[PDB]
Amino acid sequence: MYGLVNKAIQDMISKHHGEDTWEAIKQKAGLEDIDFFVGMEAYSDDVTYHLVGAASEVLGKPAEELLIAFGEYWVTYTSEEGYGELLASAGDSLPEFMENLDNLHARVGLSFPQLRPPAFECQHTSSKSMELHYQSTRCGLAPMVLGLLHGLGKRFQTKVEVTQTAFRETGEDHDIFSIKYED
Ligand code: HEM
Ligand code: NA
Repeated sequence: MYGLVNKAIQDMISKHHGEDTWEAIKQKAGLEDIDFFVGMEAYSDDVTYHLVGAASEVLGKPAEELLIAFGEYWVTYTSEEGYGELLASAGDSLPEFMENLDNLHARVGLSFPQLRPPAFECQHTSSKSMELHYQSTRCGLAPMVLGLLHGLGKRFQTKVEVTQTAFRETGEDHDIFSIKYED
């Protein structure tokens, strides 16, 4: 993934746990040779997976729990590190934002030519609920989607309840989430 993602991981870990913990995690991930991440440069996805696994080991937390935390963090991180207007352009409610997500990633994709973005499709079931179909070239990031939705909830001052109904890992075509939202 692009360096931006790995910077945000470092920033979250450093902020919550301090630089020493960050360095420990970086070392264990086998990434000691990397002085700093370059935001607009493409990295092997392995770099990201190794960081997550190392953080799980070091922090004594399941990787999936860390991914949820990271997903929430990304919503704030992007808004503060150069993508605030882009986020604002994607709308001012949860359902519109999720409708705009592929188009938001297409706009990101202009600047990041090699982007492999997720694909999100909404099926609105009522004015307070929807099914979200998440499709990806990558394994294991459904929990991040969970954190992202909660971050979007805080963003739009909207209560959200998210339940995964289909799992790409457990022999299903793709991840599907049931979302209830009020506001
Ligand atoms: C302006 C805000 C955002 C920017 C700049 C951004 C950019 C990116 C970038 C660079 C990646 C890595 C993909 C790659 O390197 O190939 C990524 C991945 C991802 N993004 Fe976004 N993103 C933004 C907002 C969001 C939001 C609000 C969501 C909420 C669902 C989201 C969902 C995801 C997911 C689930 C991935 C994992 C990659 C995958 O599933 O294959 N992003 N994004
Ligand atoms: Na989709």
